[PDB]
Amino acid sequence: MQIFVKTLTGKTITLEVEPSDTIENVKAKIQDKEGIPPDQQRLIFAGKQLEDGRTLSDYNIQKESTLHLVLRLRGG
Amino acid sequence: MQIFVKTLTGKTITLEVEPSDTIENVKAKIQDKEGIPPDQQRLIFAGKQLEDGRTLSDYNIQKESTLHLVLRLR
Amino acid sequence: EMEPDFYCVKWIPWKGEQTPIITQSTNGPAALLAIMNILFLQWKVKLPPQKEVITSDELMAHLGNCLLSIKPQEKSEGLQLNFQQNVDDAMTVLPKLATGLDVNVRFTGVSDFEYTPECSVFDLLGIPLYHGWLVDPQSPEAVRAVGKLSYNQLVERIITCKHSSDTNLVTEGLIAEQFLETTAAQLTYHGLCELTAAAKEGELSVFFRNNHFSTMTKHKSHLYLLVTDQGFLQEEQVVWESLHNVDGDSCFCDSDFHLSHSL
Ligand SMILES: [Cl-]
Ligand SMILES: [Cl-]
Ligand code: NA
Ligand code: NA
Ligand code: NA
Ligand code: NA
Repeated sequence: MQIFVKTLTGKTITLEVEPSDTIENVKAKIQDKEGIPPDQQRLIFAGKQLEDGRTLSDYNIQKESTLHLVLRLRGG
Repeated sequence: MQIFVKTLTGKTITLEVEPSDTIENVKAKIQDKEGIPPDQQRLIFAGKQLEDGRTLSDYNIQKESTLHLVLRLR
Repeated sequence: EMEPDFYCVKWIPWKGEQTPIITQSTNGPAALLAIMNILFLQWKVKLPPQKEVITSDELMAHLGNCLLSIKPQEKSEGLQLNFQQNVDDAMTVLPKLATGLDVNVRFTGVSDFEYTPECSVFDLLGIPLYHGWLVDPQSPEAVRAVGKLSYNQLVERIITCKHSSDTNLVTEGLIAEQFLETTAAQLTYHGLCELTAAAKEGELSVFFRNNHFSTMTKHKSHLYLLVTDQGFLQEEQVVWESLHNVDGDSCFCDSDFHLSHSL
């Protein structure tokens, strides 16, 4: 299954996942491609933040769905 | 767009850049204007070091911002 | 120095005494350094004279000791359960100070953040926590679109508005979006003005601007930020950076807030 992750800058990240994948898994994949730490990532879909312990299937995220990635404000 | 780079000697370097430019690119532009090798350059904005590999956009560096140029650690 | 766990110590002549401040080489420990530099400047934690290098572990240990030594203001034998809870949850977030501390600013006031354990670390130590990311009143649309929303709420709001049928919401989304783009470096002129008036003369505080934490003070009605970048380690005369505009064009000063130079 292939899904899309849009940032606020307009950039889009393509991901290869499975309905059984946890939100934590997806965040790990986002770290592999962008280097953003999972704990700074907040994923949004159909008006709700996606919780780490739930699956894509739990949120009814099917192929070619678009999620929105927003970052927490972290001062390094 | 235009940014400014202040040295500790008081000298100001004007640069033509884009938000998409990497910190590397900017250092190269400084090496075109002044004698200074990129690897001797350390760029700071609002008290924080700007790392090579990131963009101006990554650091929210808008037009007519002033960066500070000092000498590199490593 | 080069290693992430190590930090170069800078000795400066602060109020008649050789006093240490910690410099930063890489991104991540800004919050830890902002707090510890306050403690060092207040002489609440003290280092061996001419100590040159210091570790995250050390800084954490000093900070741990200070936090756990704080006493409740009520100073009453009864109750005080609320205080101990604060202490516990602050100790839990403490490691994040070294790697990157999350904050959720409110654009309504210089002290407005969502109250979280992260914020509680500053509260316990009696250290004010500030930002200058304030929506200007002069712009009515930004004040209504942004409202009382935190950064975290505003970004979701934008997503919703982007998808909404209601053309009023679409419009609000675009104004809020515009506000975040133009104020992306997270300090507005209105915020800088409000912060300059709010901050207390001689008081040390932490200032969150552009995904960074700084040690801030006010001297003769003017804001200053402690220079911590290790690029300035050898520059004894470069201690305080002036904060009188949003574009980064600052004046450097020595320990006593007198203009310095290298020419
Ligand atoms: Cl030592
Ligand atoms: Cl005052
Ligand atoms: Na979209
Ligand atoms: Na402004
Ligand atoms: Na103080
Ligand atoms: Na100056």
